[PDB]
Amino acid sequence: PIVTGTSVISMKYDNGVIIAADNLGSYGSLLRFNGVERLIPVGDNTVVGISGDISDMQHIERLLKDLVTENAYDNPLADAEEALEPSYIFEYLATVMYQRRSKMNPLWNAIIVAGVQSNGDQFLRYVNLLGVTYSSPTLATGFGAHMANPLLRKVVDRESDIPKTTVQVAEEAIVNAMRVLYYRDARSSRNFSLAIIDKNTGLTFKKNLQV
Amino acid sequence: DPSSINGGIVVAMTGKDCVAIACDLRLGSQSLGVSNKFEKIFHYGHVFLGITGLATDVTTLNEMFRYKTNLYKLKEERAIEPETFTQLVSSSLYERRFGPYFVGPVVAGINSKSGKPFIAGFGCIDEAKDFIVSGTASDQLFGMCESLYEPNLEPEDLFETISQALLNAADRDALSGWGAVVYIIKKDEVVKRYLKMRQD
Amino acid sequence: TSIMAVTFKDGVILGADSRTTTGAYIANRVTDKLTRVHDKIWCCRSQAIADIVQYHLELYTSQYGTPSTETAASVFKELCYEGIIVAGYDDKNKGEVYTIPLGGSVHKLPYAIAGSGSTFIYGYCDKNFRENMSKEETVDFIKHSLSQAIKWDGSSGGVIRMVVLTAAGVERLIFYPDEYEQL
Amino acid sequence: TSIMAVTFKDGVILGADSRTTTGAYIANRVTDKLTRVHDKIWCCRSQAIADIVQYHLELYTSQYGTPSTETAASVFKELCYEGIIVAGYDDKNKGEVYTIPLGGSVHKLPYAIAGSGSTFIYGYCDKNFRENMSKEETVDFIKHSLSQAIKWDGSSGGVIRMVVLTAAGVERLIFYPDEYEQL
Amino acid sequence: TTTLAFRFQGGIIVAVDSRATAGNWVASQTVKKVIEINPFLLGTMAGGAADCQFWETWLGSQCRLHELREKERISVAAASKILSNLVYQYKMGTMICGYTRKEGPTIYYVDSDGTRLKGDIFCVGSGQTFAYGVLDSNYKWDLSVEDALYLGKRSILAAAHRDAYSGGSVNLYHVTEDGWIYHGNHDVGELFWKVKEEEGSFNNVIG
Amino acid sequence: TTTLAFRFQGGIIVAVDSRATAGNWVASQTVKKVIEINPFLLGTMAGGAADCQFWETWLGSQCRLHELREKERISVAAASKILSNLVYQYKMGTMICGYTRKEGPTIYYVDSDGTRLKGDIFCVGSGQTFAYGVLDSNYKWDLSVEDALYLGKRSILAAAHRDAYSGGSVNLYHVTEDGWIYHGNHDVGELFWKVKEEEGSFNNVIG
Amino acid sequence: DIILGIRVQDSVILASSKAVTRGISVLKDSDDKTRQLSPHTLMSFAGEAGDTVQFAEYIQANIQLYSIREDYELSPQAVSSFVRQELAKSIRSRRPYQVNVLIGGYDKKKNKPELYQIDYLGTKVELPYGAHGYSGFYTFFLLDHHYRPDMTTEEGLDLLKLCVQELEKRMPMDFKGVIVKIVDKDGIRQVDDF
Amino acid sequence: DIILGIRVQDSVILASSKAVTRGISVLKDSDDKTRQLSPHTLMSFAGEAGDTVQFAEYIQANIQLYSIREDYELSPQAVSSFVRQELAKSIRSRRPYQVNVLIGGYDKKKNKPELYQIDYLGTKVELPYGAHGYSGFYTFFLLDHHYRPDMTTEEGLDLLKLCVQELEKRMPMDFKGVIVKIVDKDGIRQVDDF
Amino acid sequence: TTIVGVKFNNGVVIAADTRSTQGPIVADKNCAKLHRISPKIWCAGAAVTQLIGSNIELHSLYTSREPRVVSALQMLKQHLFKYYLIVAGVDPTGSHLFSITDVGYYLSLGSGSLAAMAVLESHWKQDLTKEEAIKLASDAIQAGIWNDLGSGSNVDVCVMEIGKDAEYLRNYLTPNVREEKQKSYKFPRGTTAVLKESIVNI
Amino acid sequence: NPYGDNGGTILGIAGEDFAVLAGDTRNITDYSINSRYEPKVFDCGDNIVMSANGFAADGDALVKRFKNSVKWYHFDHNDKKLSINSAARNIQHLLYGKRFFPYYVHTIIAGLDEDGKGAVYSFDPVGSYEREQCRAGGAAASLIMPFLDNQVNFKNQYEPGTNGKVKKPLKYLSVEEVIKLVRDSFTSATERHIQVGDGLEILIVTKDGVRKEFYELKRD
Repeated sequence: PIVTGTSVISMKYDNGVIIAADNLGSYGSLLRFNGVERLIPVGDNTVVGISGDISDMQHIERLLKDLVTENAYDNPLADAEEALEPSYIFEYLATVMYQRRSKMNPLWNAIIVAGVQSNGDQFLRYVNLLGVTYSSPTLATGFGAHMANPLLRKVVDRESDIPKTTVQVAEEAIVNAMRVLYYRDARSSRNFSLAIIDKNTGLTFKKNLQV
Repeated sequence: DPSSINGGIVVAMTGKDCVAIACDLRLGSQSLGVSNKFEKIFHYGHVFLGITGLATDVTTLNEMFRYKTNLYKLKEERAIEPETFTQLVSSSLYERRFGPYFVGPVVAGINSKSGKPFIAGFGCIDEAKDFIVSGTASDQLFGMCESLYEPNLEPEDLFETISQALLNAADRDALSGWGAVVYIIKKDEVVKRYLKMRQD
Repeated sequence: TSIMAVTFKDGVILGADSRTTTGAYIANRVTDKLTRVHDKIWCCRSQAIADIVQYHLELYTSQYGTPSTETAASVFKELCYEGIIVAGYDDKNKGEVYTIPLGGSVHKLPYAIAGSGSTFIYGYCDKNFRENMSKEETVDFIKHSLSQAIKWDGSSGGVIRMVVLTAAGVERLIFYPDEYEQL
Repeated sequence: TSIMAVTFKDGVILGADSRTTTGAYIANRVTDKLTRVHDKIWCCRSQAIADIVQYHLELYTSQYGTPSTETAASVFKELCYEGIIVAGYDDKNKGEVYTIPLGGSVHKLPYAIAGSGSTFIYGYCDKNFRENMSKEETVDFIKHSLSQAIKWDGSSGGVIRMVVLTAAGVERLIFYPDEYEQL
Repeated sequence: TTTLAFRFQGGIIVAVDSRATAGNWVASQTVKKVIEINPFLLGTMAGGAADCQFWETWLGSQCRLHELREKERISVAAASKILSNLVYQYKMGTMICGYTRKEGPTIYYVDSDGTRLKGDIFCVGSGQTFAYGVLDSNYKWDLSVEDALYLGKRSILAAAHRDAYSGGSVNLYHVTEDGWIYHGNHDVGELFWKVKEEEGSFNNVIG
Repeated sequence: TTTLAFRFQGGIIVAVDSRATAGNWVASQTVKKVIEINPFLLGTMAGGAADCQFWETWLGSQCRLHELREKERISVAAASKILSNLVYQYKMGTMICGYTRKEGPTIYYVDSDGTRLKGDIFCVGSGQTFAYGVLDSNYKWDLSVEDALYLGKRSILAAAHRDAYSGGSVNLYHVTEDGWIYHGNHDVGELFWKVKEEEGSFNNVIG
Repeated sequence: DIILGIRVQDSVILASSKAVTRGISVLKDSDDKTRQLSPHTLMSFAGEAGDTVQFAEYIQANIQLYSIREDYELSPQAVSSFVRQELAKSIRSRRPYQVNVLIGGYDKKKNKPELYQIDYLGTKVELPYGAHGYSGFYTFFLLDHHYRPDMTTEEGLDLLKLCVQELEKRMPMDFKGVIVKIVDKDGIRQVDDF
Repeated sequence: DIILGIRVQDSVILASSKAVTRGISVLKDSDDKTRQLSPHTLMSFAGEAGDTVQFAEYIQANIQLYSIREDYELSPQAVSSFVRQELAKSIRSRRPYQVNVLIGGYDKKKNKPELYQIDYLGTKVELPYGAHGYSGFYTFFLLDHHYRPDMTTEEGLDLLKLCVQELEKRMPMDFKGVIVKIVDKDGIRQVDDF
Repeated sequence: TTIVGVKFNNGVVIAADTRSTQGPIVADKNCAKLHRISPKIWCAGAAVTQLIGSNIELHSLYTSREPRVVSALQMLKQHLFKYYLIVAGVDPTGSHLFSITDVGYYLSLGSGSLAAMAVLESHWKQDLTKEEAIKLASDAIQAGIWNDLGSGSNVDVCVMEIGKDAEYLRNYLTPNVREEKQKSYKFPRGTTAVLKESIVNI
Repeated sequence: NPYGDNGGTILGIAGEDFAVLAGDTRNITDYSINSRYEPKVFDCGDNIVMSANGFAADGDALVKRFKNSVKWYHFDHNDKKLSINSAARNIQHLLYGKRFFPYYVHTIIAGLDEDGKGAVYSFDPVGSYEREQCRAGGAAASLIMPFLDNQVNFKNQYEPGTNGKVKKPLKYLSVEEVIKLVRDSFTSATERHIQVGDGLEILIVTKDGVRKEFYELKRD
């Protein structure tokens, strides 16, 4: 990439998922752009966090809005039990990234799809430019995979720790990790976006949060 | 990598008041097997040393350590101990830090004063209490030893354990085999046994 | 090169230097770097793509009416993605600046700077730029900014060419070294 | 890094950031980059060479008396030639700044800036520096320049450490991000 | 890997080893290195086993199609020619062994370069030199079936002993005019001690 | 370049060409490729002409020093050994030719890799194959002096004709027990026509 | 491979080395590196392992197709021209044939033997004698001396025998002897006792 | 080069190839790649062209100097140890000797033949039979089959003849035969009629 | 490898994991990475240590003074510059913490350096006590152990307090003890085939 | 570089009436842990368990395409159960379809043959396959298979008192005894391989169906 986005960090608590990313687009060692929203809400039950190539990220943003528009075609239940699921969005994105890699024209990004399924299960899965996908109770990209993940894994070490984790604890851990990432990552920013997807209260998008 | 040119493996194990050191006998030139009598285990007094890696390096190091331990015995009027010999091996190896011998040395022995079994791996000393492996099949040896080893084995049980580990690691290594020798080392006696194995 | 576009209270001003170099050789020192892609949409590089964009925008105008600066940047991106500063004036948008760095991403900014000489004025332009500047303040801001960029960048020099895009029309301004160097 | 030394009416002030990075990782964010080579001679890099310079200057002080900043720069050159900013105060010279860029040449300047963040503030420092500034004016100028450099350079950040070298003595000043970022 | 095939009065003897190595790690000691293309055709793998296995299995499909159209089995010359043309157009060593009424016992050697050779004896693999010597010193046309099967066993044993990447076991095949016969898997470790005992060879090996 | 030296009953015949080429450009047609080390020793240059020239002149100086000390001329074996040690310690093809009372006619071949061979026939250079074949087809020990000189001429002529980088002229030397005799420079252009006329060879060349 | 060709007053003689070597071992010691293109035309080939045979049978099939289609035999000159064009096409194709061929034939209309040397690039030339690669380095000296246009077949074979002896002596390889074939007005025949 | 060594009940037999090849031509076909180190020790060598002879004469000079200084003959074991030390020194010098040697000798005190194989790296090993490089690839099958410790010199020579025949058939070069020497209690002698 | 160094109110603590790897293979599961230069100067790296300690001891005998952390730092720096460590200790001038050179109130090196730094950044505060410093360094090492593949096994801790003796807490934590195997793999005697047996005269 | 390493080691053992396919659940990149529970052994229907070890993206694609072909087989053969040998041939054709841009995976499938005996097939990334009694894949294959050969096949073991002339005869290992060996070998591999740990998932194929067992490994 040339203009790049830094880490996206995420975790799942007892009633949903939290995902955060900062609002900065780096140009090498130059901190060039400071209004880059890298959390992409898709519907009301899914947030797509993108890192890496900003131009490829803007391409994925377009692909996600087209996917929402196509789903509503001839679908009277598009705002209903026939809406796009986090698993549907991830599978589409994973297919695109894998097909791009196989054509030697990869979308140079790491994507975390965060959301809650219709049955209430937390969805938190990752995909990168190579098409490598995995899920975990906590996920992070780039720099956060090395520094934010240890702090989040201290809160949710395994799957049985998820029901014991409240939204306040999860959000406090995510904000602490964002502060730590600001201190030790040179390509990071004080300003970050935070999205909470809860199976009960729905999507909560918080913008311009400051370390 | 000159260590894989000749092949061969060395494994050492501690038992109850005893140590065992074992090696394969294959001297190879890449895939070609040259000699089946290249014993990689040497002893200087009551301290045993197994050397894997480049065979010329093995011979050079054996000569150097015979030299140094002979001078040690002449100066000190006592035979060198396994821990002192381990320090000697480490210092000799780091004496050639940028001209290194392509070897993996394994020290086995029992301290004559304390009577405690001693094994060591390597310049940085890995003074393990259970087992030391070295050679081209070090991963196979690690698997076999980690699965088979249990503490405080009697000399017969220790022989069976180290023999099975060596044989089954050598079976899965292309450049190890053509026979094997096991030394069961105790304070009073040292038994040398040649193992029957596949000759391919 | 040192190129900058600044939105102000009545529109947008695109300013650039006039020096093109091949190493240490100044091949052209009267270059016109501000390029018209549509009536009141102008772009600058930090040349074939400008021809295709003008082709596409002319096609858009015949079929879908006057394009906006965003449409020009959209066409620029769809060709670049598959360093450009795009500045333009529209009645409803009242002047917009779009920067498209080398990666192919598009950013809408109150002002943009690009080129080898833009690095030396990142500190200066941040401190001195103000929203809703007057036309003379904006010209002064660009004149002071590019002069510093010209002073420190060996690839920047010559005259400072300016294109003012407002509702009144397109105004071309030229500033010679004897004027801006003494600023 | 962003390091900058300014001669003023009573002496010289050396200012630097406190961030050292290994790529995107900030390994140390409280680094002390201003290094004392002699009593009132300080240097900054843009570490062994500093030790050898201090050795040579201590020898010079023992044998030939107090060295000047020019002597320190000469030793620095003879070691490097066979990016350093050397600042120091002497009674007769009343404060001197010597820059030794990567090539090993020595230049005596009223003020010097070095590091990856100096590029973003070249224009700002050219526009805003004035000879014979007051101590507070000099501190403000360094604060603003280093704040801009930290804002634009990813390798610059942390606290702004300042060493004031005058006839009064050596004064250490620290400025935290909560103070200089809002400037 | 060591594969051999030789022609004698009783047909064709095909002997292979079964060791597959990933570098110095022996992945498997039970790899089948003979493709049973059809009840009358055998192929051998020596390097590029996947290209061999896929195309020699596909070669069986072409023979079956030739069987249905012409009411006659494909020849070894045709089967090797198809495989050689296939290998050339994508430009390993494989032996195509068969015994038809017209040609008789026939062996064709096809390698990755596109070469296609008819012959009486072939050895491919890392141990081919040891196998070649045992064959060259003991091969006869008037050799009996029992003596030919042992000769195939013995030649692989020499290769397995001396070559690090050959071993595991010997798979013996006997191509006759009625079709090939599998003569079993013989562990090299057991075979070596038996041969050392009965033959008196390998005097440098302590037993 | 083509240099040859062969041993016969009358001594040693040394024949060389005289062409030096800088790529495809013929820099000179009159290059001496035989070194008169001393009145009884000859060296030949084939590649690395400067090292050959300097070190064989120095070899002559060493031979003179040995003469002064031991009241006896250095042997061909000793001179070849000195030159070979010198070449090895700095690790071209040169023939050392001489005729001393003890050894008789002696030729040693020394090359750049340090090899040192005694023999009866040697050919070095780009045209060594053609001259070497001519020698192998016509060489005899009982060859007369005139016939041996013609044989050297003919071998160099074949090399010059067929090899692009050999030609110019033939320099003939005859090493006898009384010292070497220079038998002159023979232009390859004239020699070819003379040999074609008298011998009937080169029938594919129109004359 | 080692390929020699020699055109004598009434016939063309071709000699081809017998050895096949792949890597560490000599697989075959009796290979025939020749193909009969027509009853009075023979082509011997040398070069890369799989290219030589593949190109030779492709040429042979084409010449056979012309013969059946026209009920006529192409002249050796026409055959050599066709082979040269095929080699010239290959040298700029996706993967060229690295094949050097000698074409020996008898022109039944001119009643004259013909020998053509064509290299992999497509360089054709009519020669009284020829060899490919390093083969001529050890033979041309002898042919330049003793070849005559009016040589009989026996003298050509004696000259060919002498050429092979020099190759065995001085080449650093072991090509395991040669197979000798003769093309004349009576067709193509092989000399087993060489 | 091709070097074979075989130790029989009372003697050691060494066979060395005769060919010298530099580039395009075989310069010599009768070279002797052996050096007599002592009256009962013989060393045959193979490897890089100029290194082998230089190293061999250096070793021979050193062994002769020891023999003169002590008025005694080094045992074959001691000679092999000295040669191994020299090769091990070379392998890490500024430019190593790329020389592989076989040392065959008769220990007059043990009254036993000895054969030692040392490669360029300095790996020494006592063998009943040995060969360097690719030479053992075409000989080890036959020796593993038919070698016995109690073989007489005639049987060892027959086995060596069979090994050389196999090498001539399957190795892709022409080494121009071998020179055979025998070391026993009576000294070193050469077998011309091999 | 995960090494941390944390300074507290009256000293400095260094901690490390005990895993040694040769590629993806764990060679030593209990390697000691906290190396003593002098009784109160300890080093940890991600032979030079033994030589530096020897020369430090000789220098201390020569000057009849306690070794200084600056002396060890200078020696290591000069030696390494002639041809990555954390050096901590207490000398008459107080407690010191260096990396090879930057000082720090807390440090971390190795493959697990980032996880350990995350824990330190999260939990480090000024004026730590000795117990809190040990807890923080141990937690940083544990984070490196759990999150970095190159770190594992145990935690070794060395505490150097200004007025006290240094205490080396070898295997301070052992959070990776292997569970008991499902079966015992003791072979019956006589399972291995033996070709020859002989007593060795040592 | 379109490829990568995500670790993971898999083990397929064919009993006389059962087949087990076991793999560790740890997903890694370089020296980081991506997930501590990312299963790599999948029940693909028709009592066939599959695992594609190697490049994770190619592993997902191949397993997805095989599950694709099983569905098409049921569509074309009226829900007929796919035999393990038919599945192996199908997987060979899937792998060879990308001969020159291969799936950088070694895949193992396990199940019961048409006679009811345990079957295990291993596949080369290019398409070569072979039926095996046992096969290990992944990085820690060399730390697991030598132990199983010793303990399942009794390699290098002889009957005591026979002077190594009578080998220890082969025996029926129950699936419970095979699970114990699989657990022990994986715990040993966890100790000495940094890419093995966090949990062991074992899929047991019998005539009853496919049974899944999970065991915790060490998390360092």
